[PDB]
Amino acid sequence: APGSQGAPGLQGAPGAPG
Amino acid sequence: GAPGAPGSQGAPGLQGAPGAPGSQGAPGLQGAPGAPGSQGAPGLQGAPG
Repeated sequence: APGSQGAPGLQGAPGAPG
Repeated sequence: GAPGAPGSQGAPGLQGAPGAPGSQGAPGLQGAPGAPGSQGAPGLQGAPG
């Protein structure tokens, strides 16, 4: 319980032809 | 002779008057190492982000 922490993260590369 | 030759005229004793009524040892401690003043083992709680 460090107050959770820095959690800046979500989806990566939705690239390709789409 | 005549009266008044007290053989054991004496007041032995009388030594002690009211001694210690307890001496109040261990009188006041309030040891109480610690107090109110909530602490939280965690950190950064109710806030992160």
